[PDB]
Order: sequence, then C-alpha cells, then structure tokens
Amino acid sequence: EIFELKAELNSDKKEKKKEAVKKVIASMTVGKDVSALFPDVVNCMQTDNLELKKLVYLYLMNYAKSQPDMAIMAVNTFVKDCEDPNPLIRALAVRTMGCIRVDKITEYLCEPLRKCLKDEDPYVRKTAAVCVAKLHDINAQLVEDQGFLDTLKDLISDSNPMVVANAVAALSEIAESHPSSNLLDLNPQSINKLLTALNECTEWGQIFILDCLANYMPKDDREAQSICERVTPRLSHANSAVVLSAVKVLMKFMEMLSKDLDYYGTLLKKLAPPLVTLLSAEPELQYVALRNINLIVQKRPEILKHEMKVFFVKYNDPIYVKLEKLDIMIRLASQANIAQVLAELREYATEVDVDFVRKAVRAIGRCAIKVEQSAERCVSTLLDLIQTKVNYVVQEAIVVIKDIFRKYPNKYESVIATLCENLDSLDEPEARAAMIWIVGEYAERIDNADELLESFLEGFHDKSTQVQLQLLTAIVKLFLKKPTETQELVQQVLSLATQDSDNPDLRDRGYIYWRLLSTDPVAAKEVVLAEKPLISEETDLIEPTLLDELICYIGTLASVYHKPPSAFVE
Amino acid sequence: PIRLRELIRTIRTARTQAEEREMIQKECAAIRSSFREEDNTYRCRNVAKLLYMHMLGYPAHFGQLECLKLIASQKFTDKRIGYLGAMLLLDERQDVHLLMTNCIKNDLNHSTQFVQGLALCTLGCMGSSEMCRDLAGEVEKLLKTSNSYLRKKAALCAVHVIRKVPELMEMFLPATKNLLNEKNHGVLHTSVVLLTEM
Amino acid sequence: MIHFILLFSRQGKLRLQKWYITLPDKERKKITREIVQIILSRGHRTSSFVDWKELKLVYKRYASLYFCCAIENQDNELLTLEIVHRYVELLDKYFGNVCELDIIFNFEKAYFILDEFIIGGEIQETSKKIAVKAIEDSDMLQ
Amino acid sequence: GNIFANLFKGLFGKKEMRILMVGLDAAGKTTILYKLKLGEIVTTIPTIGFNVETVEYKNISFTVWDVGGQDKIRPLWRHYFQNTQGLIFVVDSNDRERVNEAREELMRMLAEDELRDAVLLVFANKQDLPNAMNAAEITDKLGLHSLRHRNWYIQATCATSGDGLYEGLDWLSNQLRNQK
Amino acid sequence: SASAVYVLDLKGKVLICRNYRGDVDMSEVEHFMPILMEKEEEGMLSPILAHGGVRFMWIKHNNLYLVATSKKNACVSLVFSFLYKVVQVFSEYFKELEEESIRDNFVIIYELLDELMDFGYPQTTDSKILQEYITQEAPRPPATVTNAVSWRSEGIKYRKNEVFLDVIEAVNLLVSANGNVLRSEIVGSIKMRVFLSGMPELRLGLNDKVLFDNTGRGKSKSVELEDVKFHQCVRLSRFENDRTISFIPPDGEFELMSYRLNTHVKPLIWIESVIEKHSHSRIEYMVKAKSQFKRRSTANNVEIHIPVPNDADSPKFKTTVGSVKWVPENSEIVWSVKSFPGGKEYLMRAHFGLPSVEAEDKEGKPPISVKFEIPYFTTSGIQVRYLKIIEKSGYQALPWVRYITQNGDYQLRTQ
Amino acid sequence: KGENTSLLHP
Amino acid sequence: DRKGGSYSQAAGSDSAQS
Ligand SMILES: Nc1nc2c(ncn2[C@@H]2O[C@H](COP(=O)(O)OP(=O)(O)OP(=O)(O)O)[C@@H](O)[C@H]2O)c(=O)[nH]1
Ligand SMILES: [Mg+2]
Repeated sequence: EIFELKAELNSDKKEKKKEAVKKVIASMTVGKDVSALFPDVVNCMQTDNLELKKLVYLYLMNYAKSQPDMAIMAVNTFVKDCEDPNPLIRALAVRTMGCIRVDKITEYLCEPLRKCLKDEDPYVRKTAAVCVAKLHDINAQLVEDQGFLDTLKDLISDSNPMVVANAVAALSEIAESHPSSNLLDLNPQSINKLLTALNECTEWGQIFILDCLANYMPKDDREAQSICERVTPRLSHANSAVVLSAVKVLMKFMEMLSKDLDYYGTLLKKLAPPLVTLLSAEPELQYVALRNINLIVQKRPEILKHEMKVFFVKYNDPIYVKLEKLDIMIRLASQANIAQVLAELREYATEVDVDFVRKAVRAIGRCAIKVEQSAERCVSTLLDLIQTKVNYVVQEAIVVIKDIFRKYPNKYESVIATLCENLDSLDEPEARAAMIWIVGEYAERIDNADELLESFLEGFHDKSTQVQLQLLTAIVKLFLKKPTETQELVQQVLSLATQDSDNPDLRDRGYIYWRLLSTDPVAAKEVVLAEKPLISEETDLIEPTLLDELICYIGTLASVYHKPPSAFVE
Repeated sequence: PIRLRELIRTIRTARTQAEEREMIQKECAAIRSSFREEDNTYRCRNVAKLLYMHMLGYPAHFGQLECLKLIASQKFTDKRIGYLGAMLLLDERQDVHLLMTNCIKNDLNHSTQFVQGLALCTLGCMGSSEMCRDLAGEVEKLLKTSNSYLRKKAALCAVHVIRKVPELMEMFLPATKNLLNEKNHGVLHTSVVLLTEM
Repeated sequence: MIHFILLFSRQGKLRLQKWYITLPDKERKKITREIVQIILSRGHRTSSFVDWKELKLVYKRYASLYFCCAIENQDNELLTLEIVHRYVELLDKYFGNVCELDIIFNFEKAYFILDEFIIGGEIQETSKKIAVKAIEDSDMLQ
Repeated sequence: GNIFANLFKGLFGKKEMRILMVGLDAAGKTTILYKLKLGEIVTTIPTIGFNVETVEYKNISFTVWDVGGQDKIRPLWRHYFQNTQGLIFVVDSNDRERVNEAREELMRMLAEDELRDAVLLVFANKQDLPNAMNAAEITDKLGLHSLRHRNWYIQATCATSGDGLYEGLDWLSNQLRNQK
Repeated sequence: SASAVYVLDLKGKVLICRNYRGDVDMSEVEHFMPILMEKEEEGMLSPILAHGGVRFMWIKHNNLYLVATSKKNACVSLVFSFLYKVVQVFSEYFKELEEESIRDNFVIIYELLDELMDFGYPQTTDSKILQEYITQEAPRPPATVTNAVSWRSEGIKYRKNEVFLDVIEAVNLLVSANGNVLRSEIVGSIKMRVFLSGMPELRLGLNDKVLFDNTGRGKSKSVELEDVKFHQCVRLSRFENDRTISFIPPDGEFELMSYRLNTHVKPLIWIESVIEKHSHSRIEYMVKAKSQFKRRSTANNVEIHIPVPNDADSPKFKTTVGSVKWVPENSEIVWSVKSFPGGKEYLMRAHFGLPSVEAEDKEGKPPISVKFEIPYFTTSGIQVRYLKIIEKSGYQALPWVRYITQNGDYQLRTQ
Repeated sequence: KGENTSLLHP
Repeated sequence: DRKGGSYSQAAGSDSAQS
C-alpha cells in the first residue's frame, strides 16, 4: 500500500505517477493521513502535465503546516513556475504561494509577488492581489516592509474591472485588520472611477466595489445625490447579495440625506420593491433578508408601511423563517392592518409548532399591548384560544391576559368571570402565578375569589417562591379589600408563610405583611392596595448608537445575531 | 400478504429518514386497509409488520383493535401475535387492555400449556390495577398446581399482582405453604422470589 | 426487577426493546433516546455501569449491537451481567451463530424467547436447556 | 371482467352475514350465545371482556360477538361498531330498575352516525318468569316504533328452553337477505 | 468571509472540503453534526451554526450539507451567493447532486474549487466560462473573463440563430380558511434559450406600464410589474435611464428578466372543499372546483391536492371528472386532471372510514395546493413588443418564445 | 459490515 | 407541438414608436 505507492511515485513513468497522485488524493479525501509521504512527492513535483501540478500543489498546501520543515524543498519550484508563459500556471502558483502557512516560506516569496504585481494578465493581477492580501494577513509587517500598499492602491486606477474589484477587496481586508492608521480612503475622484467600473464589474466584483463605499462618509448633498443615483441601478440585479450591499449603501448614505429634498422620497419608493423581491428569495437567504429588514426597520419604518401581505409566513416556510415572519409583522404592526394581523395570528395558533404557538401568542400579546385600539379584539381572541382547550395555548392565553391586565386593566373587568372558571388545574408556574396575580388585583368582579384561592393554598409552602409570593400578595389584597370573608384566610396565610416558610425573601415579605396587618389595617388599603402608575413597557427598539453602527455593518454576521461586531468575534 | 422479512428488507433499502417514513406510511396504509376489511388469513404478517413499525417509531394507535380480535382467536400463531401486541403496544395508561380481561380469563383455563403460559406472561408484563383485581382468583388457583413449567409462571404472576396490588397479598399466605421441597430449580427460585416479595 | 431491556446497535438503531414499567410513549421514547445518547457517549473503560435516574443502567455489548438493562437499587450488579450473558448464550443456541442481520429477521422469535426467559423484570428460567427445550416445543406446535 | 366464479359459489350458498350481541350484564347473552352455537345452557362468569364465535345456519355464517353491559364496558360498544353489519339486542324484563338504564343505553347506541345500516334485533330474554312482559309492552316501554330508519323486530326467547330462536334467526335472514 | 467551504454527507461524512484562509482548524467539522442534531432535537437548528467563535454556515443540498465555516464577521450574504453559484455550477457540470458524483469527479472538483474562489473572495462564477478552462475529460484562461463581457463569449458560431424564450407565469394564491384570498402575487419570468452566432446584444421591448406612460401610450393593456429584476447581462444604466433593455444574451438558457407584482384579479381556479368528518366514524370530501380562467384556455396536468386524514383508510371516491388517486406517502388526495378546460366545474365526494381508537396527538391542517399548468395563457396581459437583435457581422434572427402559465404558491387554507 | 459477525463468536 | 404554449415569433422593436 504505502510502500507500493512510494515505489510507484519514485518511478519514471508518467502513467503510474498520475495514478499514484489520484490514489493519494482519494486517500486524503477518504480521511487518510498521507502527510507522511509528503517528502516523497516533493521529488515528483516539477512535471510538464498540468493535472499533476495542481494535485501536487494541493497536497503541499494541505501538508504544509503538518510538515513545515519538509516544505523548504518547494521554493525553487515555485520560483521557476512564477514565470511560466501559461497564465493558468502562474495563477495557480500565485494561489498556492499564499496558501502555504509557512513563516519562513513567505519571506522568500516576496520577489515573485513583486514581479507579478505588474502582471499584464487580469487574472494574474487578481491572483497577485489575493496573494498580497494573504501575505499581509499572514504577516502585516512583511507586507508593510515589501511596500505593497502603493501597488494595491494603484491597482484600483487601472484597467481590468475584475482585477480592480479584487484589488479593492484586498485593500479593504487589509484596512479591516489594520488599526485605522494610514487608511486607504480616497477622494471623490476615486469614488467616481469606481462607480464607472461598477457597471463593468462582475457579480462578485459588484460586492467588492460596493463594500468600499460602506466606509466612505459623504459630506455634501450633491455627492450624496450622485451616489444614490448611481446605486439606484444596483437594486435591479439578480444577485441577492449585490442587492443587499446596495440597500446597505443606500441606507448608510441616507444618514446624511436631507428629508426636504425629493431624493429621499424617490429612494424610499424604490426600496420597497427591492425588499419585496428579496423576501421571495431562497430559504437560506430568507433569514438574512429578514434580519436586514429588521435592522433597517428601526431606522426608516415609513418605507415598509404598506408591505404587510408579504410578511405572512408560508405553509412550507422554514421554522427560522416562520419565527422571523412573526417578528417582522410585530415590528410593522399598525392599526391599518390590525384585522389582518389578528387573522394571521389566529391562523398561526392552529399550527403544530409548540415553539411556533408560543411565539404566536407572544406576538399577539405584544400587538395588543402596543395598540390599545384592538384591545377588545385581542381579548376576544385570547378568550377563544382559551376555549380552544389547548394546554400550551391555555397557558399562553393566561399569560397574555395577565400581561394585558397590568397594562390596560381599566376595562378588563368583563373577562374575570370568563377567566374565573377556565380549567385552573394547570400547574405551569408562568400561568398559575399570572392567574393568581390577576385574581388578587381583580378581586372585585369575582364573588368566589376566596373559594378559588383555597385550592391553591393546599401546597403553598412547596409550590414555588414566585408562586408563593404571588399567592401571599393576592391573599393580602383580598383581605384588604374584603376582610369579612377572608379574615381567617389572611391569618392562615401568615401562619403558613411565616412559620412553615423558610424562604428568606418570602419570610421577610410575610413578616412585613403581618406587621402591617397588626399595625393598622386601615392604612393597608392605601399602602398595599394603592393605585400603581403606568407600567413602562420594555422598548424593543435598539439603542440609537447601536442602530447607526449596525447600519454600516450590513450583510455581515453581526446583523443576523443582532450583536455588536466586536461583541461576537473571538 | 407482505411478509415481515420483505418489510425488513424494504426498510433496510431505505436511505433518507423521510424516505423511511414514506415507506412506513405506505406499508401502514395497506395494513390499515387489510385490518378494516376484517382479514383473518394473513393477520400474523400484518401484526408483525405493525409491531416492527411501532418499534421503529411510528404511530400504531389504529392497530389496537386488531390485536384484541386476534387475541380471542384460535390459531396458535394468531394467539402469539396477539399476546405480543398486548405486551408491546398495550399498557395500563393505554386503556385498551380493559376488554382483554375476558380473553385472559377465557385463556386462563385453556388446556394447551403454551396458550396458558403466554397469557400468564402477558398478564405479568402488563399487570394493571384493575385487571389484577378481577384476575387474582385465577392466579391463586394455578399456584397450587403441580406443573413445574407453570409453577414459575404462577409465582411470577403472584409477585406481579402483589407489586401492583399490595393489599392482595393476604390471599397468597396459604398458597405458598409447604413449597420448599421443589426439585426443579425454576419452581424453587419462583417460590423464593415470592417469599422475598411478600 | 429489570425495569427495561433494550437491544440497541452501535449506530443507534434499536434491535430489541422490553420495558417492564408502564410509561407514556413520548416519555418512553425520550428515555430510550437519553439511554442511547449516554451509551453512545461512553468509553470502553467506564465499567459498563451507569446510575441514571437512580436506575442501574448496565450496558455491555458483545458485538456492534449493544445491550442495556435497568434494575432498581436493591440487588447485586454482577447478577445482571450474568443474566445477560446467559440470555445471549440461550439466544445463540436457539438460533445458531447469531448475527445482527438475523436478529432483525427473528424479532418475533427473539421477543418470544425473552418472554419465555424473563417475565416482569424477574428471572423465570434458571436453567439453560429447559428454556431452550420449551421454546423448541412451542415452535414445533405451529 | 367475469363473475362466473361468484355465481358458481352462490349456486350452493355463498352469503355469510354478521351479527352483534349487546345488552346489559346478566341478561342471558352468554347463555343465549352458547345455546345458539352449541345448544345447551352453559353457566359462565360475568363477561369481563367479550366472546367471539361463529354459527353456520341456512348456508350463512352469522358471526356473533358478545358485548358485556358493565359500566366500564358500556362505552366500549363503539369498538365493535367497526366491521359490524348486524346487531342483536337482549333485554332484561326482570329488572324493572335496570329497564330504564337499558333503554337509555339503547338510545345512546342508536344515536351513532356510523351504525345506520344495521336493523334492530331485539331479543326478549328471561321469558320464563311470570314477571316477564309481552312482546308489545317491552317494545312500547322502549319505544321501538319511534326508531326512524331502523328495522326492528321483537322476539321473545326462553333461555332455559330456547323457543323462538329459530323464528328470530329466520326473521333476521329475511331482513338481511333479499333473495328467494 | 467563510474560512473554508466543505461538502458534507447525510451521515456526517465530509464528501469534499477546501480551505481558503486557513484561520480555522479542519477538525471543527466533526462538531457540526452533534450541534445540528441538538438544534434539530430542540428546534434551535438554523442554517448558520456557531461553534464558539467560529460560525458554521451550511445549507441543505440534494444529498449533502454545503457547510462553509467562518471565523470573522464575514459577509453572510456573500457566502450564500457564493454557495448558490457553486450549486449552480455543480448542477451544470454534474447532472446529479448525490454522493455518486461527489466521489466520482474529485479530480476536476478540486481544480474547480481552487479556481472558483481564493482567500474567501470568489473569483470565477461563469459555468460556461469555467467549462472553457476546467474540464473533467489545460489552456490559458479565456479573455472573456478578463474582458468586460463575461456573459457572452465571443467567436461563437452557429449554423442558425434561433433563440427560444419562455414566458413562465407563477400564480401564487393564499386563500384563507374564511374564503378570502390574502396573498395573491404573480411572478413573471422571461427566460430565453439563446443559440446564435457571435455576441448578439438583445434590445428587449415589451408592453410595460411605465414604458407606455413615458412614451405616452399608457391607455392600452400594459403590465405594471412591481418588481423587475434584470439578469447579469442586462445593463442597469440603460434600464435606469429610459427603461432601455439592452444586454448581450448568453449562450444557452438564461433568465433575462423576472417580473414580480401583486394581482387584483379573481383566481383562475375556485376550489370549494367540504369536510363531513364524523367523530371517528367517517369523513366527507365535498370538493368542488370552479375554473375561473377563460374557457378558451385549458389547464393541462391539473393536480388539486386535498389533504386526507393521517389515519384514514378504505377511501371511496365519487367524482365527476379527473382521476383521483390516494397516495399514502403524501397523506393526501390528489384531484388529478389531465386537461381542464376553462370554466369547467368538477364535483367530487370523498368517503372513507376511520379507526375507532383516537389519535394521541394532533396532526395539523395542511393547506390545499393545486398543480395546475395552463400554457399559452397570459393573465397579466403583458405583451412583448420587440427584441432588438443586433450583430456586428449582421444576420437575420428568428427569435421564438412561449408563454406558460402554471400554479405557484396557490395554497388554500383548510377549515 | 460488522453485522454478520457472531455476538459471542462461539 | 410542445406543452406550455407553442413558441411564437417575436419582433425586433416597437415599430409604432419610431
Ligand atoms: N334461571 C334462569 N336464569 C337465566 C335465564 N336467562 C338468563 N338468566 C340469567 O342471566 C345470566 C346471564 O348469564 P350469561 O348468559 O352466561 O352471561 P351474560 O348474559 O352475557 O351476562 P354477563 O356475562 O354478566 O354480561 C345468568 O347468570 C342467569 O342467572 C333463564 O332462562 N333461566
Ligand atoms: Mg356472557
């Protein structure tokens, strides 16, 4: 096997050498450690056949870090191949030189890189630009010593739009890792030159060209107007990533645009069709499009005001897309499409995703809390869902009712009777505690509040700390409101939570309640049963400082995770 | 009448999990169609395929009445298949074993030693809180017999009943008296286990 | 008594399953998945004994397909291994050079043998020839 | 296609038919089934489950599945409705207190949308004591004439002797079979 | 900014991997499978995984997961675009996407992976262009990639200049269970199969609402496409200036333009379904289909999928027109019709039994979807005006195009 | 394969 | 013939718009 392969590779027949190379490639792909034969393949490296040269280069790149010492026998071959008349061989050699992760190997490759920097072949120019970026990433100090920054800067001002885009991408990557010192920013002339080559760049070249504009900060409206006019055609590209980059560039430029001018209105009108087109993309890019819409939603929410039908999740939509659709609908919820949102949420509650059902319940509750005009409709939907006889749905409806009561309890007295008997046997801590809190705060429209609390007092000492605290608060409120039918209940609760309750916070709360009861029952109404102020809901909008930074970071990993760019990298 | 071996080979030929689920559903459709027709000839093959599918992780709620119908059958293969189905897909929380009490009682006095042993093993494996109440009398009757191959089964049934019904142990005190001279190792082991459980 | 006995393969496929405890189907599936994950994530020098959920989860596979047992904390541990070895020997004698392919094909026979060997988690046949003779006689009945 | 084989089979008798056995416990259902199948009154314990048997008469195999009348077994009659074409009801005229319960059970079972093609087959069991009612008083009490789209026939059979069983079988054959 | 794009298999085995930056160890692929299993078993599975500080973005292919690991905050959209381009290239080069070809053409696969992208920056994406430098059965790279025209190879000669266009219509209807249609969007598709000599520059002209309004002819039937996306060969500047559709057509079948706008017209097919499902006794399928399309048009290969019960068995079909077959694999009844003339009304009455034992868990209510496809029908009314075929040498072109109307996201919510 | 191998190899 | 609508000849430009 290994010995036979070595003997075959140490022969003078090209027919057996090709078969040996193919077998070695298959073994490495099959998961075989063929790095022990790396020195043997070194001798059979300088071959006229192009097929074996690529395999040898791939083996060396994959067997370079494993055997760095044995890689010293490949500099001469690379130097010889760096001047081959065939452009493909030169491009392959340039790619392989940068792929070798050898500290002592990149030192001797500077001369070939300098020679190929002025390569006439546009593919050769792109390969040299990639090799320079790889060398700078491997050794920034070596790249600075070689003085390749000037050559990379001069590359953008030459012919070959693909090579120009590659050089711009390499410069951006180098500046991305750089400490912002000696930045490669260019004046309006460079931006105009790049825009002139934007219509000639390839699908990949368009992204590289638009990435440079993401760093430039416009200072004049005329320049911003021209940039917006040039980026407007980018919205009609079949490449979704190019569309995303163009949208990010337009959003970044909109931070300096004047709302008085008509350019902003035209840009807003031309952005909605692009969002609609992006929303119907592949499932992999659907999540990216949703994340981009959510990030840009908090900046200019008036653009997608009329885009509501497309926000509905499809039957074959993925779980991640279904989850994002609900968030998009919640962010874009308005009183105009309140009925449509309620109908979609009602349809979304009949699915089989338990997580999907919980997300739908949370979205319905958020929509009801945000808009008080549909509070009655939300209450009716919650009552219907509770009548749906769904355990998870029942808990979700109980939680939604408890949340709604604390927010808009002025006209919530008509649902206590319906919720008084709604199968209270559920033991969910999030639902039982919410029901107890609702009963305690709303202990006026129910004539059998004491009887209902009796069933929950059987295991109060071992139910839960939050549940125990909520039950104690409800008992105290009931005693303060109606003490004739709950005079013994308050004493029993105090005895159970003060003597048999070992919780420190619960014990302290029980002691405070007992002291208040024994001090002045009249003052307890104004102290315990007081009118709480308006509840400040947690704003889901991101901070304005973070929103502006996320605007520049469009299409990167930080947009999907909704985290700062420095808060997610290692 | 697709044999269990053919179904196993077909399942082994499936690659994708979705493909396996589709094949399982395709077989279950034919199984349900055969069951709805009240088929009695190839019922053993359908029962085996359903048991294999249930072990594979597919729903088998519809294949409960067929097991009950086959349990009260007369063929030995059908009786074995029904006993296996009751032991596997029948449970106390299932609630479908309530009707099986009459079948167990009918098979409790069967002359064949294989049907009675299979029924005793099934009752022990699926001992319920209510089945043992109506089956405690029959267990004690077989405990005083001289069948060596059945003494161990009777002891196991008594132990299972005692574990399921701790209040029924009072009826087993006089049944196990004077049983320490059993020559067979199985009967002696069963008696020792019953005494330890008591 | 043995709460459950399940024959699972190395890749995770289960070739046998016999639980003596009445549990919900979803709960039983979750317990089986957890047991497979624990066994599949265990080394060869773990002693083949696990106290999972206060249950003596004993795993000892003599081939690619593994075997598991779940007994309460009231008896010795080596007894379970001896019983498993005896059951494997009886199955091999009944079949003859038992392999993984024949185990799937002889699932009904394997279930019948397990029922005739151990009932309710307790040992039912102490001898090895009496059980084999009884199984052969039952099979010959038709 | 050809149906020559079906005609050849039917030349000597091919139709089999089915039957059901429902009613309250201790209503003579087990004894009646034993008499129909064997021809003797066999003493049996209460039917915890059910009894399944077949009887060959008039070239028709009338399969009979006994169903108990236990409180826990009362709601189990829906399982036997599947693949069921006939049904025989056994009444207990000697239980005045249980007569209302039996009537309510019959009404509940008769209110199933799946059981529509099965005609009424009422068997007057315990027709040996002086307290037993006639063939019309029981029907009037049960309101058999108010069963729309139900072909009901009242027959009185004595469990000890067996008189009237042949008449009931002939009536069932005439109601089910519509040929010469 | 993916660190390495790899091709996995359904059992977790990596069919092929190719590092581009080297910032991530190749051993991280082993932890991808357990993470995916945990996410799927907990519902947290997403295409972009995350193993600590390295994100493992993968997409589900025909048989393997195209996992592309990355370490920094690279362009996720760029990675997705590169993966889509690679998938298209593989489909063009390999007719099948399975393990049979992954392990069969690795010699050319390694070269294609090396040439496509370098250092995380994709460089080559033209499948036809890539086929001129990388073949499985090498010369210098073509000048077309270096030249501006990377979508029209020069020097191509053909005996005839025939281009086959395709007016593909996508009828997507979202009818709720209440009977109202919520999402009714029609997506146009102008795909042409160009086979000519040279590098012709197509000059497309159609009956667009915006173009007619600009020219002053905004009074006839003109299509007002909400979203119009040109292909790569389409010049953005010409369309932005005066809606001038001038671009160099590629060699072969390609998608030039794809209209996308909402529809305010009645559905082509009106399907009314009834469910007389007895409580564990039987079920009724009162399915009524009304063809709202023009009577002169026929819907060929109409397959109205009606979801039957999950545990339903012994079905009986009482229909009027069209064959009905119950497929247990899909767990639904397909109202199959060979040809459905416009205005037809087919009535069906399904009837099957149900097991006595109730199901332990619910199965949901999947929407009813039809597979109608009526060609030679233009519901949107957009009419192609002219296609400016100009060649430097000069030739008489004979373009061809066909209008096909099919059923897209035409789902009907169940009751 | 590994499945045709004997469980105990006896 | 061909399913999906027969191929039809197309013009070169809008002759009515000059
Ligand atoms: N003496 C006498 N008793 C009868 C007669 N007919 C019915 N019975 C009583 O009815 C009971 C019915 O017993 P079976 O027929 O064996 O069983 P069943 O009718 O299905 O009743 P269950 O098993 O309890 O559901 C008997 O125990 C008798 O006491 C009869 O003609 N004479
Ligand atoms: Mg009886």
